[PDB]
Amino acid sequence: QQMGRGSMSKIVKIIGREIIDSRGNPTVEAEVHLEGGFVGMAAAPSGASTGSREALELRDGDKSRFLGKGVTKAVAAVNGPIAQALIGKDAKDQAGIDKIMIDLDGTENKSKFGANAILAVSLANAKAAAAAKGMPLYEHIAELNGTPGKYSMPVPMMNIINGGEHADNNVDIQEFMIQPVGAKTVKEAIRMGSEVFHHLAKVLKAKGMNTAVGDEGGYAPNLGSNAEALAVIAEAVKAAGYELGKDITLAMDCAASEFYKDGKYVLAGEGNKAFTSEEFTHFLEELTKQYPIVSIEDGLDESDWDGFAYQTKVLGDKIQLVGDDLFVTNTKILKEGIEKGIANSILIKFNQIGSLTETLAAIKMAKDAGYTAVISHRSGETEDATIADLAVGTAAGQIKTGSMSRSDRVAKYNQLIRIEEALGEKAPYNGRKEIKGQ
Amino acid sequence: QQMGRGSMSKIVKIIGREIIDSRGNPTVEAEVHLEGGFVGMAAAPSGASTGSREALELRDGDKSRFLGKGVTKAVAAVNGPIAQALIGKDAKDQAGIDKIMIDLDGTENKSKFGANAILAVSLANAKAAAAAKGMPLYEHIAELNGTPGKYSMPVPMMNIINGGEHADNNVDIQEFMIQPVGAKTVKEAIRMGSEVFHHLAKVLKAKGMNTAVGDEGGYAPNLGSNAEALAVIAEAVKAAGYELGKDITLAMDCAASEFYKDGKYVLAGEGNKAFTSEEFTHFLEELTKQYPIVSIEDGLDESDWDGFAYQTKVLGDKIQLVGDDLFVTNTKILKEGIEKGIANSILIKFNQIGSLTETLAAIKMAKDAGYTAVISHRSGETEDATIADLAVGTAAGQIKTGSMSRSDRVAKYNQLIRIEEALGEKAPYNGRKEIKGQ
Ligand SMILES: O=C1[C@@H](P(=O)(O)O)C[C@H](O)N1O
Ligand SMILES: O=C1[C@@H](P(=O)(O)O)C[C@H](O)N1O
Ligand SMILES: [Mg+2]
Ligand SMILES: [Mg+2]
Ligand SMILES: [Mg+2]
Ligand SMILES: [Mg+2]
Repeated sequence: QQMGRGSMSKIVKIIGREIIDSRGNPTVEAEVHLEGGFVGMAAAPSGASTGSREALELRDGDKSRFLGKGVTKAVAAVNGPIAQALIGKDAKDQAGIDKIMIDLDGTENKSKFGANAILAVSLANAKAAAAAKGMPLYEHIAELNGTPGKYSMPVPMMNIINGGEHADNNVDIQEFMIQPVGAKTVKEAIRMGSEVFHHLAKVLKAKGMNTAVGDEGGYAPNLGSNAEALAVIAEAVKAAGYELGKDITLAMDCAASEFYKDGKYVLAGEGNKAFTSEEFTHFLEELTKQYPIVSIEDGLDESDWDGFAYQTKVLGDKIQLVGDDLFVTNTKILKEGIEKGIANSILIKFNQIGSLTETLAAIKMAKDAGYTAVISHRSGETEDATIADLAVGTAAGQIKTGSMSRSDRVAKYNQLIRIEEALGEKAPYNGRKEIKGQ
Repeated sequence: QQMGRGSMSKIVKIIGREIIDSRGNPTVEAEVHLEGGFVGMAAAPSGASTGSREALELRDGDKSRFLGKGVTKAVAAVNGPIAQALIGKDAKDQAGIDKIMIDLDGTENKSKFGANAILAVSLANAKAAAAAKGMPLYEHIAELNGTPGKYSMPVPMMNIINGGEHADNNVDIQEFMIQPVGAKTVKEAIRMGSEVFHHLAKVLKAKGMNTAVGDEGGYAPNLGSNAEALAVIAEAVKAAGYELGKDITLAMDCAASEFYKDGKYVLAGEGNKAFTSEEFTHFLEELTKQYPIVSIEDGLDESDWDGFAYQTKVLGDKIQLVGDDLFVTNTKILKEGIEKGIANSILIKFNQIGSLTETLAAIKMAKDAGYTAVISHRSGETEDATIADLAVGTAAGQIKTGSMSRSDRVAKYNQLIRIEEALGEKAPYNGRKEIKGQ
């Protein structure tokens, strides 16, 4: 007899704009407005060590604005043709909305409008549709995911010591992370992260080392080896009153594609030694023997599938092996990885593929195969906390959203705290059990 | 005959919670919910080099949580006594809401509930009431301020090189900043900042200096003197293709309190040389003749009032002299400063005094005496962008909200971008003429 406003979920307006990300580079933000007055707003993140098979960002390449990194053309895609194609459509139909943008762009890698333009609209849409349905984003996402009412709070892998490309040290491994698997709630996990992070600063200050931070809020001190990184962390964990290996485990992102040349892995700060696939795998195995490293990400080059089959054979029963640049959140690639015994986990980055619908498809493929899914940030982030709702709504079980500093990271932890406060034990923090091989 | 929901502006619930700030320390967030369904949310920032006379930030001191920096007591204050005193009150009456909290705390420095508790609610209340009136925060702020429909976009001062206490170098001056006075819009100002910040990273790398960032997203490289901080900024400005003095002026925060002992200013990075108050003023003066430094903040110790009078005589006709620790956003102190010819500008930090109403009284006192007001962040921030709305809605003319990295900073620039998009020339960017002494 009376039609409520929630039923008026047709798109009446889409606005795009150029804003600034956490590294000072432009990004695209979109607003999606519905007939009933609901609005969602979202922005695209941006990677610094991008896989070669990622969907493509659209930048302007004008050297007189933002050193060629403007996104005014992606913004005009949002305001002109994306807007045109979606006005009149039901935001609640996420898949239909995404399919429209994908077909209109027409390219394999979203190179006409940019995966940045398309993703920002895909996420803003989902938020507008959640508002129209009278629910928080995490709840809407679970329904779009095919898993209505099923939540978990994820176990975070928190970056605290950095190496590799553009880190003034002899550390080759791009990220060393702590995971507070002994916490009972995500709120306690976050407190634990914070305590270790502040104790690490004290440790590094006592060694004379630098405590300024990188892109992800963690430290990049002048260390002498990949091993010294694991030791300062061990020292910080103990000063915080926690036990390495039962309260807190360790995870790594090697970003090994960055040090792979002419078929060998070159460890620039490890006497500059060169390694085969098989040898770099054994170098990693030994590290997991000396330290409670339970997860290793991109331990070989994104094209070294023979090498990944062997790493999975050696380490996979015991260690989570996370493909990032390996799978680029792409179902066509993940599929083949699964069929070939390649890795046992996937890092989920929605701007690697460019839409929410295809991101949920990757999570689903992974879970169907017994692979774990770790929801992730990019180096370039914004104040947007969408990956927190996403992690909870897909019950992914793990998240990777930075150190315990910079609001580009901390906003996601804050949102995890608001969501857990609301769900309580309807969103269990499962701890060590989430991690492939425990 | 029918009442809108907007008229149901009575408070029905206030929730407080403990979240995390951009340094990894706890802070207070509050939600104010009104009968008509309107909700506002805000969080208190936190200083790192606080004035002696700031209102009190209440922390817990429990070593078992966050190294003693929990805010559960301030949170309990929000949830219990503050909520009980505000339920049933009209959120549109900001002065009346704040008065209730102030009278109920009962202390001069808000040391019973914490200025962090009271501020979070004061801001949250204002946001909820903005929504209840059907308007953006900046517009509501202008109406609260007694200046309805009067707006400007602030000229930002952007902190790109760091020294002082939280900086691992021999630069004594806490902050070196650029101001893009030559810009025509804030959007362009922001673009200029980003470009200069990226060119600075290249300049610093070519000198083999570290390009990681401190709390405010600026660089803290190992420079030999205070003057060398100015010189590398001028390389970066030129390498970005801008003209120092015309497109971009310079500003500084001395935080000179931090290096005052036994009545002298000791510059650890001009080889421990001790300066009388007047010689330090001469030191500053000499920098302003070498570089187009147009603003100097906290150039003497907060209690060195005779020094400040002197500094005002020497510098105040040509240079903006900003009291931060000197005035602590406190009308009692600022009044006395106005009376004594002390400074000509005030840094406005709402958590130094504890309420929006008292903040607006500080801005008004400044402007009534011809002093400029610069709305400011603290080192410890969140994803909250309230100071952008506050700057525009009071037409303050200036903002200090950090470097062009970290979303604890960039969120504020982004919100300035959204506001300028909505207002256009209803919110002029006035450029250099905002700065006291031009
Ligand atoms: O490889 C990476 C970088 P990127 O910016 O996403 O490339 C940061 C992220 O933690 N991760 O897994
Ligand atoms: O003195 C200060 C520090 P604080 O954290 O607020 O003390 C950072 C800010 O720019 N300002 O003016
Ligand atoms: Mg990468
Ligand atoms: Mg990675
Ligand atoms: Mg200070
Ligand atoms: Mg200051």
